Amino acid sequence: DPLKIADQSVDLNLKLMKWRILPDLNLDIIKNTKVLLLGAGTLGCYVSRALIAWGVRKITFVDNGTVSYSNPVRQALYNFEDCGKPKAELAAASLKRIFPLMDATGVKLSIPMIGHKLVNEEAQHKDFDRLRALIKEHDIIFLLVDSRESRWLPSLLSNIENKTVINAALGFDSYLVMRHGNRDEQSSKQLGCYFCHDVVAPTDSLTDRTLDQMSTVTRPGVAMMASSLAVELMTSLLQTKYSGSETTVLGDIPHQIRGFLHNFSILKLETPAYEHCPACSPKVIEAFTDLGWEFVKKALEHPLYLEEISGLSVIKQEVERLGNDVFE
Amino acid sequence: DPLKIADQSVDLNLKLMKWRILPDLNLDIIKNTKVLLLGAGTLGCYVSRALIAWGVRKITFVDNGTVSYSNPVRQALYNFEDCGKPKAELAAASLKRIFPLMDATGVKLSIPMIGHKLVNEEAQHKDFDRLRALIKEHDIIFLLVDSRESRWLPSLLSNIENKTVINAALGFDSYLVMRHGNRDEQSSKQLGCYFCHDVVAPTDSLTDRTLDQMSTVTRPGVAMMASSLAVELMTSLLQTKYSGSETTVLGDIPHQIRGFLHNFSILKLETPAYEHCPACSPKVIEAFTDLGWEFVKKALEHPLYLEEISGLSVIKQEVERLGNDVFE
Amino acid sequence: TFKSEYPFEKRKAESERIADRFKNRIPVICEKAEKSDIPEIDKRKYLVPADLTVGQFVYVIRKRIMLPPEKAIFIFVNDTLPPTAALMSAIYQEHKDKDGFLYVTYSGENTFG
Amino acid sequence: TFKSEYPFEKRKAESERIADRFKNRIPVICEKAEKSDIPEIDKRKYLVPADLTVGQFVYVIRKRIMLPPEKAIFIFVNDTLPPTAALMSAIYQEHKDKDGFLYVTYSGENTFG
Ligand SMILES: [Zn+2]
Ligand SMILES: [Zn+2]
Repeated sequence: DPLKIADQSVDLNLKLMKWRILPDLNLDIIKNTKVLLLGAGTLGCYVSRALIAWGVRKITFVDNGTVSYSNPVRQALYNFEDCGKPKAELAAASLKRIFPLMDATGVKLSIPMIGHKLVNEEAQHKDFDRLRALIKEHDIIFLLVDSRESRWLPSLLSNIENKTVINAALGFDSYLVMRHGNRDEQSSKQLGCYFCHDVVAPTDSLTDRTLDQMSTVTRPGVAMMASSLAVELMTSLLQTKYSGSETTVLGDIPHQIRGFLHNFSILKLETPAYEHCPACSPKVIEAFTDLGWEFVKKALEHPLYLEEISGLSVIKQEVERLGNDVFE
Repeated sequence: DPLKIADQSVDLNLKLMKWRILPDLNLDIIKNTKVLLLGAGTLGCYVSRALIAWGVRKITFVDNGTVSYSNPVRQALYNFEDCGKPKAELAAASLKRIFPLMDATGVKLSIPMIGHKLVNEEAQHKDFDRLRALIKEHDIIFLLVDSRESRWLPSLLSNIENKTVINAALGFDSYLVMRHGNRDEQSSKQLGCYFCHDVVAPTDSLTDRTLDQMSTVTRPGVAMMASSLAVELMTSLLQTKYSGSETTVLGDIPHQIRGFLHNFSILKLETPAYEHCPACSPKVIEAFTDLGWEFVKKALEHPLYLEEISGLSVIKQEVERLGNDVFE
Repeated sequence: TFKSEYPFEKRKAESERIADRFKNRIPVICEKAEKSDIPEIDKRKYLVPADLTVGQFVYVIRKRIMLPPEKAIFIFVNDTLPPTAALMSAIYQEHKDKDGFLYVTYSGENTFG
Repeated sequence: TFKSEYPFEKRKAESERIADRFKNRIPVICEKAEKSDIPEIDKRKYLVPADLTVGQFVYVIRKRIMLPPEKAIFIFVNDTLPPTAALMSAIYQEHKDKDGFLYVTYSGENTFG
């Protein structure tokens, strides 16, 4: 039957990569990786298209949104007729329309955002619990959301549950693709996360800033480049490393990638986990470990509390006490 | 009505790029560019998705193929239910399903391939004429076909009709995106084409080489990267240059781009038009200008004739007469 | 740009002057990255206490351009992103320019999806 | 690899020897590019007449690896693609390595869509 043939044809295409080109390639590990996509926008759609072509069978979209009239040209699982409908479940249905064997699921779930008042403590407690369970259930988490503050809670929960996070983010003509570090019990080495590179706790960036539509005002090329690199980073990362290097059968496994369209460039970068980071600092980890949701609810409503806990307040006070000479 | 809102919403998204970010950006030039896509495979599909998001209104697909069972996961305008159906017209219909105002057309047309016997001189004469007319009708030609020999005739015809060609090609883990040079009547400077980099006339590469499916055995990421870069190259190229540089409001306009996934890199390159090139050599241009189809039919069946005309045979004979010392 | 202000031979001097006229100080040029969406900073030159960390210097920049707390940036030194905990002294040692100054650019962090 | 065969100080010498023992000759190391799908070439070293063009040298490589006519390659010199009409002498002048040899790699041309 047609579906069996589809299944065998995609399977053969993949097998040939191993048989004919890279005998050491592990295809099974990729096929069986359960993927959670946080965000079903331009990134979530393009990332999912790259994953299914690599043979990934289980993809779960999390998005609380609906399809807008401007979306289909940029968000590649939606059509004009879809406008107004809930995104996440449509994205899942769209994947199955491409390849009906997909275990594709969609969940209309809001991620609690740091810096925003809790509107309904109980309902958001449930959102938190649901998010933690989805994270725990899956193997690789793509962080593909659309603000600074939306990246905080998922970064923390993924670190807590010891899952690999691939975080991708866009600007008008540039992009960032990185893998977050994880905690190693014996090794004192750990790679940076998205929040390790500045010195402010994430907070409400949205209630204030006008022009809603600017978050999708980007050169169309950036979403496609970022999405494709994020997936290829995942496939390489899933391979075993060669003995004396940071490379696999698929090549490099960079910590961090930043690309720019204006000069057609790509930089490979690496940063260590920062002791005062408001997401991955050991003090923040410790606070979560002690109180769980009772700590998180405090941080959600009081971002400055994170700066106290992680030590950011200390290093900034030190600059305040310098005196009038880091100027003219 | 919903369609009017779709139209205004996509339009606003684009306008904001100019109003808020790049006041000198010319959006109209991009919207009104008539695009011919030679090839509706993994490149043709992803390139068309990047174009519509940039506001391009007229896209015409040329492809003589049908949707195969392995195609939908990699070729992003097709669904499982489409398998067996003619590709080009389906691709056009798929674009309209995304954004119904698209002037999208598909043409099931075979491109005569150099190195292959003419099976029906008359029918292929018509294919040639139809291809030349489509090329003449459009503004920018994307060369997105799947063999060396399929790139020859369209490269020649586009040079003859003085159209900008953007040529993209994939390997297992690398890709090439380049713009072909055009003839300048006054300037003796001209950029290279795809055929300027080696010293053999294109010929039949297909009747012989087994494993049909290897032409789609590529890391899924390469098609998305190449497609996105090809389109961003086009949008920059369409902008006016600043006085003292090779740059526009959108940044660089590189001749040639080659990217590699194994080390996440991208090279920007430039080559000049090669005097013995079997596509763009002035002697080949002159031969076409004199006899048109009567010259082309000769070259199609006798690739070695191109090597004689362009002078490739001369430079190779010179190496033959060296004697036994370019070895040990 | 600053480095495009013609004064190479003068720069090495201005860098030497600073090396003597001031102690525990790093001479730094800090400018907005091209094409990055982020408020400008006209004051680009700084004598930075060598014992400050990168993160403390980032704080100084944030205040100088009057960036609100809800927006983040990152900095590049020679197309690298230095560790936030690193001492400016160690950064200076590793990345200092021929002309004696340490060149840094700052850019708005990406957030869209 | 060849450059990874330990002999830097020896290379500059082997490059000097060639500069004297031979005239109108360019010392060249030519190897397959990593990850590129293209037949290997065990013989990697060449003394190339300085008046040959890049395209003539490409022809030499094609024959050496016994590549069929229907398949194309391109070459890189220092991550650049040299003009096919350029004299190997001019290429050598521009791109010659510290050790006196000109390093070239060759790769199969991309054709898929
Ligand atoms: Zn962190
Ligand atoms: Zn040419």
